[PDB]
Amino acid sequence: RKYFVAANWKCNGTLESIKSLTNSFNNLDFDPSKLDVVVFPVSVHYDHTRKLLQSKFSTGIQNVSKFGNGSYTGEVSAEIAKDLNIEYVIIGHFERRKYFHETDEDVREKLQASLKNNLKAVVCFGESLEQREQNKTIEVITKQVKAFVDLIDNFDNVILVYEPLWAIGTGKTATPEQAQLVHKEIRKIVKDTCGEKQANQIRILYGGSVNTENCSSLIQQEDIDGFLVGNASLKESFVDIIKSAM
Amino acid sequence: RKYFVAANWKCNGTLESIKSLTNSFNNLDFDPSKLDVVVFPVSVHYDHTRKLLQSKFSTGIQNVSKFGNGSYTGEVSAEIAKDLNIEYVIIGHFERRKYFHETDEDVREKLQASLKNNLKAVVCFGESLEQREQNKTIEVITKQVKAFVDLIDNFDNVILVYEPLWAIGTGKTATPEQAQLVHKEIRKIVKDTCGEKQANQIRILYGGSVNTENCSSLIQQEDIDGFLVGNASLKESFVDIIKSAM
Repeated sequence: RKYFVAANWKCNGTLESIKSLTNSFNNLDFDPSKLDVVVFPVSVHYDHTRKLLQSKFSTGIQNVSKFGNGSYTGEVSAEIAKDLNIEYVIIGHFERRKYFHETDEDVREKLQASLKNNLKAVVCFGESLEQREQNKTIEVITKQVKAFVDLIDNFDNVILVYEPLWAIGTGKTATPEQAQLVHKEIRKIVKDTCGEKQANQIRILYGGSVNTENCSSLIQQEDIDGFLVGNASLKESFVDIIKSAM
Repeated sequence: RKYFVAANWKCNGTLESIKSLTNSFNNLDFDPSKLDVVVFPVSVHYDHTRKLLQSKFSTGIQNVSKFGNGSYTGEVSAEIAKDLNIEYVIIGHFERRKYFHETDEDVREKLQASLKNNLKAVVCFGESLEQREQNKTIEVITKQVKAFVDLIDNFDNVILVYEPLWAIGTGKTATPEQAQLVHKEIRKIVKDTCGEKQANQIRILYGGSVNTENCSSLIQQEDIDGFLVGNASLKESFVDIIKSAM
């Protein structure tokens, strides 16, 4: 299966910084038919970003509505994204589950809406420290995946992402090996619920803290197909993280 | 006080529909130094819309974050809007209060962030059918306005909007006199908390169902200084609604 490296800029950037950053990314020589590289800018920065980034890179938005077009002030629907030729959408990021109040039900409705409009989706999930310390990681992940897994029609169009919440901000570090065990378990749930062929083609990205020093060890694990990068994707050195997967 | 007519497109539009619409809007000749006309397109359409509309039209976005730049996937901060020269932001729309659990506290935080970054704000509030039937209209409104009016101001930069939630899809209808009775009460609250000179300069818009048939009767009322139009703003005839305020 193809490796997938994504840059989640979150709520950051100005017109100038974005200009300089995309200028550095464009200096990288790679083949877009082998590797998938996607940049996710702030909604109001989309046109500016698409224009500056060469065609080798794909682009997407950080959130999509669970409703369609209509009376929902502040929302961007799947149909609007499709008309704009937007290719990817992030769904279920922990910051949205935490700060805003998105549930597994919201996740499934957003996925259903994206697929219904022929959009590609990157869906996030993961367990917290409290759930981990009491040995419930697998029970939590099974519940989270089971919420939307039956909607997946084309296993090349939905990318899964495991966010180790127990490590994020807690002052703890998730080793590649610890990550690999979870990814292995996730692939097994997809196999048992959907099928072997289906489990073999779907990408499962890391999603924890990735930098230039640990990217190689992570990508080497057999069930880790790439990453959704945060803070490091706002730096010019992000090119070295891409290089680790080619 | 200068009249203020705003078009809230909500979650609607395509690249092509926006092109046709902005074309018809551009036929209208008005003097922006006498009348404020603002359009609020979906975030990913903002650039496309701003370039299509002539400078006499102002533009803005339908929601801003209460947080700043950082790890808030999916959000747009006041600082980012400022860098883009976005002039207005909508805050507190009932759809966001209903479907996205936004509270009075959130409204206060977002207004503070916007004024801090030199953005003009359009703040919405209103009572429901149940609150109205229990004769709680004045008490509810008083509390909602007091949540943010709190010495955070320059009275030309903040526009208040009254949304009669009790008439939005309830089968009930608000008459221009019923709308005027509430606007009068709202202006009094600004008078009791900020002063008469301040109360007399601030705009208060009507955010109920506005169409070509009732616009003139509504704008004629003493304390109604304009509107925040919904579905009617997505039609060519919207210009006739702008003319009623000339």
